Amino acid sequence: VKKIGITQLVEHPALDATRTGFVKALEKNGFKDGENIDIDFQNAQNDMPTTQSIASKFASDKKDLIFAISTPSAQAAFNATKDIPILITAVSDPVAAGLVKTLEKPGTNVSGTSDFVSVDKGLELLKIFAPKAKTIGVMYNTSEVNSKVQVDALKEYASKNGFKVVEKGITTSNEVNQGISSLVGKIDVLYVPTDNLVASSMPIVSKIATENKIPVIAAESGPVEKGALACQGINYEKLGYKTGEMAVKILNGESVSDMPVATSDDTDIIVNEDILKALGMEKPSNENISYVKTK
Ligand SMILES: N[C@@H](Cc1ccc(O)cc1)C(=O)O
Repeated sequence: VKKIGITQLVEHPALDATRTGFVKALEKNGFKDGENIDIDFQNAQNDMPTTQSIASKFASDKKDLIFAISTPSAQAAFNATKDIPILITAVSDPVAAGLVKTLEKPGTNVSGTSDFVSVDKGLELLKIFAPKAKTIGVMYNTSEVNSKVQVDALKEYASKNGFKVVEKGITTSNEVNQGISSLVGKIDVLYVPTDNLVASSMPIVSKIATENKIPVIAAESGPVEKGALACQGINYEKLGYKTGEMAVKILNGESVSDMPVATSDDTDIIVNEDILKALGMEKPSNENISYVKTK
């Protein structure tokens, strides 16, 4: 029986979706929990020390494979073991996180999928929902390398395309209230990168932003379900399913160190119709938009 450890940072929609897809891929390929695999699922509940203790225990348990969901969980798994294969998902920038040498040839015990998406995809939506906006706010966790890379990308785009960026770096969930509140009066739109801290506090961000008539564009649909206005993002269940197919390969003997990291080029526009209505906006004509209601 192959023993798989799954280390997930926290329940937020994107991370949950990757776990769902990964398990379905393994099952479709004949690997079934309680039969020829054992899945030990561990949630850190957003606690950074717990990402490290989960990973430590998976290494001392001698798991056959570790599936790590998010940058923090992956970094912890990599710190814990350089021998057990680690498959990642929902990692924005595996190279910047120190997990792989290159995407095409990791050269380490880590491979999997990246949730990289260009800032351009979300900022395209300004033409639709805030066509006169000139100042973009971004709140993010200064401890997440995934977020730092995306903020740099945002600033590069803004410098190219005539926008101002106002940053609010935080490190704790207790800072969210004053952080979003402080951006009121100073921004035309909020961009939410794939930041685990902010994604976990989206209902708060949404409530204050929407009361202040600030559109919030997120990088992916989880925050939209939790009260952001819109996104043009990837499908995280599919990303997880791809990672499970790569697991099948590793369980069957393929070398993780030569397995290329996979990404998705397929995005979909999803809008929260409740938030749209609260902002006094009309549904645009665009046939490719799908609508969600608040989770
Ligand atoms: N990209 C994040 C995970 C994440 C995904 C979706 C989000 O909305 C937020 C965070 C990481 O590298 O850890």
